[PDB]
Amino acid sequence: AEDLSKQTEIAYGTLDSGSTKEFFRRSKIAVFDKMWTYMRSAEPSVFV
Amino acid sequence: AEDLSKQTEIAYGTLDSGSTKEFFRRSKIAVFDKMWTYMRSAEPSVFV
Amino acid sequence: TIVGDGKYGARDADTKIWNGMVGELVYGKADIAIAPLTITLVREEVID
Amino acid sequence: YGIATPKGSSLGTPVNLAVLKLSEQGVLDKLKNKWWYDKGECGAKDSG
Repeated sequence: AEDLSKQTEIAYGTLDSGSTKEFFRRSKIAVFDKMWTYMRSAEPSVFV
Repeated sequence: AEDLSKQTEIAYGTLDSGSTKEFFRRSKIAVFDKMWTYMRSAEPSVFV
Repeated sequence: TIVGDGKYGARDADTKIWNGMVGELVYGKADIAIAPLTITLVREEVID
Repeated sequence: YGIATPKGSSLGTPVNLAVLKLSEQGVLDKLKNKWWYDKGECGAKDSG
């Protein structure tokens, strides 16, 4: 997922609710918090 | 300084005290906090 | 027995009710749940 | 790996509720991200 951070031509997403979405939102890791910012403002929706 | 983060064969440092050292220690930015971790545990000392 | 609503179940925000399969262990409609029940904090405090 | 307690002792319930609160907040991950990689002589950037 470190290489999903630095390569944003591949679109990664999660489900609309669940513990998987709630993991990145409260995360304070340098990899995962940046991976939540990319989920935060990407349209068409990566959240399925 | 984003390219000083991802390339650690060049050694960057600050002075032993002052506002410059105190900036990175309290920083909550994804670039600068990682640049303080590299200052934190690098010997011979980058702090001059 | 299969849980009826088809949810693993979490605490409702307002009514403080449990639904789903933890709603069967706390409220006593079954005696044990061998199932993909993810260990969390909100589920530890009600069932062991 | 588990924090151990003598059998039947009073630190059976709050220690158990503490660890699942630490893994919830990511504080176990941020302490495992640190002591294995902050104090790491050759980081993944370093060989990278």
